[PDB]
Amino acid sequence: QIHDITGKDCQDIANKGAKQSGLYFIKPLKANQQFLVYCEIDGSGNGWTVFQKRLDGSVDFKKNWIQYKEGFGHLSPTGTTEFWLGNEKIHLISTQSAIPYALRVELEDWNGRTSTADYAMFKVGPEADKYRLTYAYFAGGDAGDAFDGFDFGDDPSDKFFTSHNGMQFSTWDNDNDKFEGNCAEQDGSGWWMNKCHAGHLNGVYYQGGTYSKASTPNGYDNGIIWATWKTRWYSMKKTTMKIIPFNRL
Ligand SMILES: [Ca+2]
Repeated sequence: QIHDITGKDCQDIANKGAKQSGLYFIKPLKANQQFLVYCEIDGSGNGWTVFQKRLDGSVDFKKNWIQYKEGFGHLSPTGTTEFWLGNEKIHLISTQSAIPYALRVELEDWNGRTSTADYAMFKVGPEADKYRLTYAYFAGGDAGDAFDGFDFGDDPSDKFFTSHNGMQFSTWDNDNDKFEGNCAEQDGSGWWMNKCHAGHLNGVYYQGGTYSKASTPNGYDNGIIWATWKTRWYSMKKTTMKIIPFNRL
């Protein structure tokens, strides 16, 4: 169920001997209390700390500010459950000791195809700054750089409106996006919204992947999308968001 070795993150845990993916307790520099996390440990001593997992539609991601801050969903020793670790926890881990962390987004098709996109020096700011997302540069991966924005063809400024670097976090009850409307409320989720998104992993779980403007009453493209890999009308089967010290790349 829960393992004995502890550390500041899952890589520290892997450095002390652990070799099994599962549940562990970690306690980041500024964390006043230790908390449970799911570590993904491979055969090379890499220990990834997982903060988001989607895989079957068992959890509703339309949650409020406090819920996204504190975390929701279920942690499993087998890693077969959906959850959002919580913004406060993501902030403590990603910023401890100025350690440079890499973010890996892992996506899976309804056809079995898996792809990734890595971001170097990933950080999530404090609540005072609405848990802002920042990264140095896109490090590569076959899923493409959706965080850089995308020209959907709706408006000439599409790319400027869909990039995510520097965006604050938004929920339906705490709008901090760059839109006249409320992106989080119209989509029904919590995310680093601009106006509104090119990459959005906290969307509605559409069975089968393919969906359309007809699926929803207003025709919003509110699924689990990553524009640089699949069409905005294609919703992912599984997603994983995880972090590890940059030197482990
Ligand atoms: Ca707004």
